[PDB]
Amino acid sequence: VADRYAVYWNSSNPRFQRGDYHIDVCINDYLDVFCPHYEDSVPEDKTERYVLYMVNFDGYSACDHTSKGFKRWECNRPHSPNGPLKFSEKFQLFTPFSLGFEFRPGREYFYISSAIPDNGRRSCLKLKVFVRPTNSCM
Amino acid sequence: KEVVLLDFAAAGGELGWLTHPYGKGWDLMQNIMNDMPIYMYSVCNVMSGDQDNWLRTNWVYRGEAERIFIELKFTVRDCNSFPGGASSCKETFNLYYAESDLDYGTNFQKRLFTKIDTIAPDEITVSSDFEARHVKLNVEERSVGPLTRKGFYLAFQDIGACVALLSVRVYYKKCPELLQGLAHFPETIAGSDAPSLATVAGTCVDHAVVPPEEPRMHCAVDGEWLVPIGQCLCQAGYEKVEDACQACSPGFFKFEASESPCLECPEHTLPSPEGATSCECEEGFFRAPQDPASMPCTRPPSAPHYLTAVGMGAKVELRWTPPQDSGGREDIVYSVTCEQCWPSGECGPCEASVRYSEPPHGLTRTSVTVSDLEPHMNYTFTVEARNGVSGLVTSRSFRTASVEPPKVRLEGRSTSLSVSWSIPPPQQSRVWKYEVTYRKKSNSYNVRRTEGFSVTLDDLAPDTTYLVQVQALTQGAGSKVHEFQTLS
Repeated sequence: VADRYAVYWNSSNPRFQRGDYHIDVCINDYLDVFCPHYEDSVPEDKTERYVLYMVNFDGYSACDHTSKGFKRWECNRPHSPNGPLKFSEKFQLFTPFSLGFEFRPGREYFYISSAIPDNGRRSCLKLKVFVRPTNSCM
Repeated sequence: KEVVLLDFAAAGGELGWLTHPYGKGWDLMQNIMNDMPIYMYSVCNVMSGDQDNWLRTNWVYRGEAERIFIELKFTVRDCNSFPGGASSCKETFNLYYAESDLDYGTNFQKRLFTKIDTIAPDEITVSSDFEARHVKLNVEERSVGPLTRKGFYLAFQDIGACVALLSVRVYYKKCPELLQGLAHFPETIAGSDAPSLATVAGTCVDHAVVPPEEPRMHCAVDGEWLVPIGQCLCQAGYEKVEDACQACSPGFFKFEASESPCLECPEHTLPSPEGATSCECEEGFFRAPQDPASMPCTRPPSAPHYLTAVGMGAKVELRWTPPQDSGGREDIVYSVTCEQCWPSGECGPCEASVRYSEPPHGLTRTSVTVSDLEPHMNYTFTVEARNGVSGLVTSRSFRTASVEPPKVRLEGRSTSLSVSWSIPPPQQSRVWKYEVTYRKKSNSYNVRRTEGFSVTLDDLAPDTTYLVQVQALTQGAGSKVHEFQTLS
């Protein structure tokens, strides 16, 4: 893309229906997660809600955050005002804040989600982020 | 009480503050803490040397705020915990502010801002804090005043530190609406100057009043009411119940504005309605214009229980006693009047020639001497008893009283004295016994008694003067003192 990567986190997105959704980024690039957004004319039953987790492979591969992940974001406002609720992740080297999230070139990172109303925790929506090595990034 | 003007943490990341330079310094980060979604402005350019990053808050309408308090919550990272870590790493950041009449919007000029203070962390975040998920959140508060212009900005300058701003909270202090001393005090703003004591007049709550000092409170800069002056009182018919004034209960009363409760109705009184200043009197009883409403209803007294009118000599002595019934009063006075009657038959008021040993009215004594009386005249004296409530009734309570000795001679003597006497036959029935007293011409005399009209004093000294008196006793009248001498 460019410097910011928009990711629409819903089961209707073809990108997620292929099951291998991944993005190649460089340090200081951004990840913009757009939660599922529905107009007020929806019974909130077909409305999708998710809890997003940052996990490792085995968690990523098994769609399981237990003991292998941090709770990252919560898509719990299917009716937010200014369009879809958005969460952003900056792939920075060093965090300004105690215990912020740091990223390293040449490494892979993983996000999975579990439906709030719960569908079965089977084949979760997932995203792999590949932070390119310094050699690749310009 | 605190009025909030700015609260970052509560805005849910919708504030969108201005950063400078454009898209280089502070960034809006989002994370989860305590299972809650939170936002924060953070910056960590610890490797890039000279840093000068500004985060300016949105324009804050001042309103009535004079001194604002700024509460910052933040974390700062250990400069030692950076693999590289140039000597350009700082562990502080700067707090600025700027007053303004209007919102400059996207305009940002640093040199408009005045530095408030350097912000330093009590707790530094170390590298070990990282694998332990341990957040050391510092809390720092500053204050600036007096604010004078329509509004103001707050600005945060990073000079090369590893910081994240979790919370920004600006507020001013407000002396709370107050109910005290039966008065009401409006919510007022804490002045800006430290030695500020704003005098706030109070308003008497309903049915309350200032009797004779008017209620006043003094608002300090920290929002405390300091020194109370004056008060409102629950006036007549009202008392203090909790924090307000309430009408006196049925069967109670209150006559003045005091800090006392309602007194229950005294004796001989009629049950009172709510908010009574005094209980009405029971039938046949009264109260004086000086009696407290705690005093039972009273009434005029009865007559002086006893009255004696004795004509000892030429004067007449009037001796009486307090009434059997005082009517429940202690302010009893007596007054004496007189009638003349010639036993002629005609009668009339007493002459102006009659005197009293004491002004015949307003008597507190129970006796008076009457002098200068015409002989043989039948005088009738009336002594009246009156108390405080007498002037409130027409009736009178009084008692009346109207005002011959033995003629004695010597029938012979020796040495003894032979004595005889007499009184008109009509009087002879009245006398029970005659009492003969004989003393020697200072504290020792002899007295005998007989129903007859003659006695012989025996065992006397020769050529001696004796004082002899013969009194007529009844169930009385005594003669004059005679001097009889014995033989030689």
